[PDB]
Amino acid sequence: MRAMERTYTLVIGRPVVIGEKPVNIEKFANTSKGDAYEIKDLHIEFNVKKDNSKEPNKGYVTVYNLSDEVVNYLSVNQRESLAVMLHAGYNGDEKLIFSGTVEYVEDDFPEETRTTKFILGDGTLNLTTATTARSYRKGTPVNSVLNDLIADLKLPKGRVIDFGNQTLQTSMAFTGNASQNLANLAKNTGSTFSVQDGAVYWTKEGSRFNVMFEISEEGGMVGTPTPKQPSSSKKLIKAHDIKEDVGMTVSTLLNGAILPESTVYLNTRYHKGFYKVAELTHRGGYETGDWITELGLVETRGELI
Amino acid sequence: VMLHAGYNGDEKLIFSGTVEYVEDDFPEETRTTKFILGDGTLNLTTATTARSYRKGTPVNSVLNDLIADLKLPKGRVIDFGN
Amino acid sequence: MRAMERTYTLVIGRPVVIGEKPVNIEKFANTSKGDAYEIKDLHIEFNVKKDNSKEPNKGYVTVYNLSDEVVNYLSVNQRESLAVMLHAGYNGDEKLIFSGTVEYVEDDFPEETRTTKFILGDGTLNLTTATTARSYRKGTPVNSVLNDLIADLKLPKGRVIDFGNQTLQTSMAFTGNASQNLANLAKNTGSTFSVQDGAVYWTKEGSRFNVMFEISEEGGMVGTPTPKQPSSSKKLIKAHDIKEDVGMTVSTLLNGAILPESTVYLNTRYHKGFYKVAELTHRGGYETGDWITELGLVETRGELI
Amino acid sequence: ISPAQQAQADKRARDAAAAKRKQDTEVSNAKSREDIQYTMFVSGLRRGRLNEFERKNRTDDLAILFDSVTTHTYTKDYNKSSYAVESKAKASDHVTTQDGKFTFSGTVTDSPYLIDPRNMIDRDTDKENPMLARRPAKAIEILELIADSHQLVTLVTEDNILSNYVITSFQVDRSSEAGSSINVQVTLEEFRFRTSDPKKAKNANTGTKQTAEDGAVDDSAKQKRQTPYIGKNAETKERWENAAIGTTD
Amino acid sequence: ISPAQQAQADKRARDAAAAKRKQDTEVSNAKSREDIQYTMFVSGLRRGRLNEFERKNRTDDLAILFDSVTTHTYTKDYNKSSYAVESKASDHVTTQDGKFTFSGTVTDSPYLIDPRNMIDRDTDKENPMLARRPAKAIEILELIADSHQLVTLVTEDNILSNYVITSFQVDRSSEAGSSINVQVTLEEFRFKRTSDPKKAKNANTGTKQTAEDGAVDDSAKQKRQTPYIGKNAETKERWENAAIGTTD
Amino acid sequence: RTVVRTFDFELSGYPDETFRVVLDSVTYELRFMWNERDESWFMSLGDIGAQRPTITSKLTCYSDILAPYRYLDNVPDGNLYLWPLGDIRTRAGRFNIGPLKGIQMTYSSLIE
Amino acid sequence: RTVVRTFDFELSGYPDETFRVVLDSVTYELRFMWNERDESWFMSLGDIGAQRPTITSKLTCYSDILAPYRYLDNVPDGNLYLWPLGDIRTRAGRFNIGPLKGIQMTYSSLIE
Amino acid sequence: LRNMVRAVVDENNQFNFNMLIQGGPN
Amino acid sequence: LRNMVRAVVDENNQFNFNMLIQGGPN
Amino acid sequence: LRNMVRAVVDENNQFNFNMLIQGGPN
Repeated sequence: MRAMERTYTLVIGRPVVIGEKPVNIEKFANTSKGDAYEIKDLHIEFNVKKDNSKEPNKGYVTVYNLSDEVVNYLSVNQRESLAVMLHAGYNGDEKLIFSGTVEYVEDDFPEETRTTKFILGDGTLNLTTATTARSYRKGTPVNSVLNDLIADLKLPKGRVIDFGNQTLQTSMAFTGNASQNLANLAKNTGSTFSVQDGAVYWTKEGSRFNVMFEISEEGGMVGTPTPKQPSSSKKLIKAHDIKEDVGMTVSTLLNGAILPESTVYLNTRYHKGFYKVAELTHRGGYETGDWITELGLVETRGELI
Repeated sequence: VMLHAGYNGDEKLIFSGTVEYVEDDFPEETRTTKFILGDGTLNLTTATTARSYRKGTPVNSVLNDLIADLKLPKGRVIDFGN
Repeated sequence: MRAMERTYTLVIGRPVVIGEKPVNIEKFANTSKGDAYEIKDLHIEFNVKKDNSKEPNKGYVTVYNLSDEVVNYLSVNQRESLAVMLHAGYNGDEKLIFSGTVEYVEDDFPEETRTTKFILGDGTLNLTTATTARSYRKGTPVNSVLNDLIADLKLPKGRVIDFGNQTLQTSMAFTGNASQNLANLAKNTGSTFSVQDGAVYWTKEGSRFNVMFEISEEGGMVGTPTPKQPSSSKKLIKAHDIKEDVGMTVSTLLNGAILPESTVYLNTRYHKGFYKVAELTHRGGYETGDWITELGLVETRGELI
Repeated sequence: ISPAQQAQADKRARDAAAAKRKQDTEVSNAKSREDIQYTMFVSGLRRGRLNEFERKNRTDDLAILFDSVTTHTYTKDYNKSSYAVESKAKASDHVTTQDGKFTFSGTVTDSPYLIDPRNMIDRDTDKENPMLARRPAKAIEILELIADSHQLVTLVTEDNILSNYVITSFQVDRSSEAGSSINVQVTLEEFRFRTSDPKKAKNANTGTKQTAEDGAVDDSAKQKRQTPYIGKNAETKERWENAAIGTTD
Repeated sequence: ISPAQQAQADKRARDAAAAKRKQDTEVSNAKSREDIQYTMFVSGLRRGRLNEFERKNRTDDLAILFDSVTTHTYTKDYNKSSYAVESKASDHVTTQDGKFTFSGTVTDSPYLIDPRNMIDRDTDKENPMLARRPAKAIEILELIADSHQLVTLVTEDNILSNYVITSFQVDRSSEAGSSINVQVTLEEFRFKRTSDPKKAKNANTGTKQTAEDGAVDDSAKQKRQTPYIGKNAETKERWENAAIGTTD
Repeated sequence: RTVVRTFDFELSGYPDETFRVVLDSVTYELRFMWNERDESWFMSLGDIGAQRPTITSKLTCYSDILAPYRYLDNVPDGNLYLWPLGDIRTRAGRFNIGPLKGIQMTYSSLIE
Repeated sequence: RTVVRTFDFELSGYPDETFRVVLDSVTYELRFMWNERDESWFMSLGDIGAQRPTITSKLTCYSDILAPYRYLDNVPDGNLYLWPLGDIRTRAGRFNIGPLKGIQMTYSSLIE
Repeated sequence: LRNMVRAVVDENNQFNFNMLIQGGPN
Repeated sequence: LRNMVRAVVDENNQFNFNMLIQGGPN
Repeated sequence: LRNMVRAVVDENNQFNFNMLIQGGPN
C-alpha cells in the first residue's frame, strides 16, 4: 500500500526566437545536446496567477540547492529568453501548468543554501512588441478587421466567436502594439480578449460556453464556497446590463487542466449552479506547503454560446 | 452603512457612506467578512458638469453654481467677496 | 589588545540656500554658533541606496533617545533644508558616506523610547527646480550644447566625456527642468548622466574607466559572488549592441570610498575579471545589525575610456 | 607609549597571526585529500563487526574507537500534510521523509585499558607510559580536524551501518566529578544526496569566461609589465609572433 | 526650597558625575594601548603548563589564576542545508564560533598566594582577608571585559587565542560565605600609522573636507584667527600675505 | 595586416568543456572535445543558442585555424593561433594548454 | 594676482595615502608616496578614475608646485604651497605635516 | 510564518488597487 | 503580532509617497 | 525579526517593478 504523494517536473529549453509564423513553445524544449535539463526531486515553491485580460499570465518559482552546471547554463543566456514548461500532479500523471519565457533570474547563496528565483511570462514578448499599421473604410465588415489583427499578433487561435454581419460605422486606423488595439475593440463591442498558455481566446462578455468540470467533496474540494465580489470597486448602474457584476470563490487541489475562460459546475450542499471562471492561482510547496488551486467564479446572464 | 462608537453610555457617529467592496472567506473555524466604505464616493466620481462664464463675472457666483451641481449638503463655505 | 569595533559620526549644519554658483554642502556644515551638532555614541540604523540614473540618491536614518535640545533645533527649520553629512568606518578613520538635505523628519515618543526619522536626498533641490530655456540651430556642435546645459544645473562637474566633433542634425529646443532634458539626450547618444554626492558624472554606456578596487577574502568579502540580472525585465534583441545587459552581485564590509560609476576588480576563486558598478546600498546597525555594503556589478563590452 | 613598547605590540600581531595560519593551512590540507576516509566504531566491534576493523591500514582508511560509549540513539522523521474539507474534517496529502539524525556519548580516559595500535588515536601513544602520552588532548585536535573539514563520516554500529553523515556539534567537559578524563558528546545528520575517461564524461558547462588571469592582456588591464622571453630559439619566434600575433599596444 | 538645598543638589550632581570620570576614563586608556596582553590559566598548570606560566612578567603579559575552577566546557557547532542537495556538492556546510565557559571561586582564605598572579599584585602576606581579594578580582574582571581585550586561554589539553568575554556572573550566597562564585563565557574572534614602507599598500579615505580647526576652518565657525607668535615677522610677512593671502 | 593581441585562453583538461566568450565586442560559444586515439582537441564554434555549430576544426600548433573561414558574418576576423612557451618541438596536449602550462592559445584582432 | 586661502591639508603619515578632494568646485584625486632614501613626499595629481596621473612632483617648502602646469584644462589655477608654522628652518617631514604639526600645506584660489 | 506576512501584503495591495480604481461610469 | 507588520508596511508606503512627491516649485 | 519582513516587502516591490517595466523595444 502507498500514500498519495505529489510529483512534478520542470524543463528548460532553447532561447525563444520570434519569426514569421505562430510561436509554439513546445518545439523549443529540446536543447542543442538534445534532452533538456529536467529537475524533479528538489524542493520547489511556485506561484502562478492567470486571468482574462490584456496582461500576460505570470508565475514565480524558487528552487533550492541547484547544481552548478545548471546555474552556469543560466548565467549564460541572460540576454536571451529561455523556454520553460512546468508539470504537476499526483504520482501517476502530470498536467501542463505553465509555459512561457524566463523574464528574470537571480541567484543568492548566503552560507548554507542557494536559492534561485524566476519570473515567467506567458507570451510576454509577443504581446509587447507586435506592431501593426492597418486602416479600413466605411462599410468594411467588422469580422474581417478582427481576423486581420489577430494574424498580426502571431499566436495560435485558441477560440474565437466571429461578429456575424457586423460592419464598421466609421473609418478606422490602428497602429502601435496590436494587443492594445484589440483590447480597445473589446470595450466597444462587448468582447473579451486574452492570451493564455500561448492560445488566443476571443469571447463575448456575459455569455458562457457544457459542464466541463464538476466540484464536490469527491472532487477534492477544500472548504465551502463563499461569495466574493469580482472587482475591488462598484460601478454606477441605471437602477450593457449583460456584463458580469457578480461572482463567487472556490478552492481545490491542484489541477492544471483548467483555464480562465472555461465553465464549471458547482455541486455543493448550499450553492448549486453553473459559473464562469475569471481568475486562477496555482500554489505549491513540494516538501512543505499547499498543493491547491483557487478559482474566482463569475455569474453569467447571457446566451449559451 | 453607519457606524457608532463610544463608552457604555453613548455612541457618536464615526462614519457614514456606501459599501464599495465586500468579500467572505470561511476557512474551517471562523468566517471573516470584509468591507471597504467610501464617504460620498459615488457622487464625487460621477457628477458631470458643463458651465462657462465671461470676463467680468463675479467669482462668488461661479463657486455656488458648481457646488449645487455636486449634489451634497453645504457644511460650511467662505465666499470670495467681490 | 583591542577588538575591531565600529565608529561613526553625524553632523547637522545650516539651511541650504541655492544661489548663482555651484552648491557645495561642505561650506554649510558650521552653524551660527560655530561647531555643529555632532552625534557619535547613540544607536543608529541607516540605509543608503545609490545609483546612476536621473533620480537622486536617498538614504534613511533612525536615532534613539536624542536630547531635547537637538530635537528642538529640528522642530524649527522644518520649513528649511538643513545640510547633513554622515561618516562611518572602523575605530581609526571614517569615510564620507552621504551628504544631502533633510527632506523629511518626524518624531514618535511612545512611552519608553523616542525614535527620530530622517529622509535625505542627494541634491534633490537642484535636480527638481533648475529650469532652462535654450535653443540651437542646424550645425551647432553637440559638445557645446552639453556644457551649456550642465552649467545651468549649478553643480560641480565630477567627470565628463565630451562628444568630440559631433554636430546637431536638427534644430533643438529645451525647457523645463534641466535634469529631464539632459536625461533625454542620454538615450539618443549612448551616454549616462547621474548626479551623486553633489558631483555630476557624464559617461558613455558600455565602456568603463584601472583597478581602483580589488575584492578578495583579504578585502573583507562576504560570501561568494553570484550572478544576478541587472534589470527586472528582458529586452528584445536582434539575435546598440554595446549596452550593458549582464551583471553580477557582491557584498563587502562597509566602505564609503566607492561610487556607482567606478570600476572594480573581482579576485575570487570562481569568478575573475573586471566589472563596472551600477548600484550601491549601505546598511548599518551600530549596536546590533550589519555593517556591510552591497554592490551590483555589470559586465562591459566597450572601449577602455 | 615608548619605542620599546612597539616591539611588544609587534609580538601580538605575529604570534596571534601565526596561530591561525597553522590552523587555517591544516584545514586547507583537508578538503584537498580525496583518498582519505574516516570511520567511527561506536559499537559492535566485539560482535561481528571485527571484520571491518581489520580492513583499515592507518594510512588512508582510519578508525575512531572510544574508550567507552555510554549511549547512542537513532531517530528518523517524516512530515505529513493535511488539508481541510467542507465536511468539517481534515484529509491528508503526500508525505515527505526528513533525512535522519544520530547522536552518541562517550568518554576518553587518561588511563586506558585496551591500547590497540590499529586505532588511529593510539598512533603515537606510549605503550608503557600512558598518562604522560596526553591521550585526552590528542583526541581533541583529531576530532576537531574531522568536523571543521566537513568530512563525510561513516558509522559502524552493531545494529546497522550508516554512511554519508556530517557532524554538527560536539562537547568536551572536564568536570571535577570524574577528572583525568573528558566527557564527549557528538551529533550527526544524514547528508542525503577533471580527470576520468572521456567515454563516461558528458557535456559540461562553465558559463561566461573573461580573459585568463595568468597571462598577458591582464597586465595591460592591471597596468603591469610583460614577462621577457628566455631567448632560446630567437630570430625564429620573434619574426613569426610579431607578424601573426603582434603586441598589446 | 532654600539656597541650602541648592548647595546640596550640586553635591548630589557633582559626586555622581565624578564617578563616570573615574570609570569612563580607565577604559579609555585601557583601549589606547594594545601592548598589554591578558591571559587566563584554567587548570593546566601543574601538568607541565608551568613552562609558559613562568614567561609571564608583571607589566605586559599579565596572568590571572583563580583560587579554584570547578568545571570548564568547550564546544563547537556546524549547520547544513535541510533540503536534499543536487549532488560532490560538499560545500553545503558552515562553521560557527566555538564557545568556552567555566565556573570558579575566589575566597578570603587563599591557600596559594604566588605573587606572579596579577590578583596578588600587592596582597599582604600575613593577613589575606584584610587585603579584600574578592574585590581585587572583580575590579580586574570588569576592566578586561569592558575594554574588549582579546584574551588567551591556557587549558588542560589545548590553547585558545582571540577569545572575548560576552558575559559573567557574580554572587554571594548564604552558603560558602567569605567567597564568591564566578562564571564566564567566551567566544572565538575571526579577526582579519607607523609601518614599514615596504609593507605599505594603497589605501583610501574617501572624500575629505577642510581638516581640523585651521586658519580657514576658524572662519567657517566664525572663530577669530589665531594670532601669530612673533618669533620672526620680517621674512614671512612680505611673502605670506602676497602669495597665500588671507581668508576673507 | 596589423594585429594586436587581445585575448588568451585556458583549458582545465575536462574532455567536454563548453563555455561562452566575447571577442571583438561580439559573443560566441565554444565547445572542446578530447579525442583519445588522435590525442588532439576538437573545437566547435557557433552563435549563442545556435542549433548547430558554424565551424568545427582540429587544433594544431602554428596553424591559422580561421584562415579558410573569414567570409561569414558570424566568424571573427582576427587571428587564432597556438604556439608553445617552452621547447618549440612540444605539440599540443591535454593538460599543457594555458598561459603557463606550456602552450599559449591566443586570439589577436586587426586594428580597425 | 589677488588670491584667497580656501583649503588646507593634513597627512596621517601612512606611506601610501590616497584620497579625493574638491577644489574650485572641481574634484580631483591625490596620491602621496613616502621616499625613504630622499625622505620626501611624492605627490601625484589626476582626474577621478583616470588611467594615469596628470602631474607628479616632489614636495618642498616655499616652492610653487603648480607653477609650470597652469596650462591644462584639468589642473587647478590656484596656488599650492608648503610653509612652516614653527622655526623657518624646519623642512618637510613625514609626521610634521598638518594644521598644527609644524608644516601647513595649503591651497589658495584667485578671486574670480 | 511567511503565510502571515503574505496575507498582510495582499491586503495592502488590495487597498491600493481599490484606491486607484473606484467609482466612474466606464 | 500584526502590529509589527503593519508598521513596516506603513513605512514602505511612506517611502513610496516620498519618492513620487518630491522637490518642485508647485 | 524585521529582517524577515523586509525581505518579503522587497520581493513584493520587485514584482511590482517587473509588472510596470516589461517587454518593449526601447
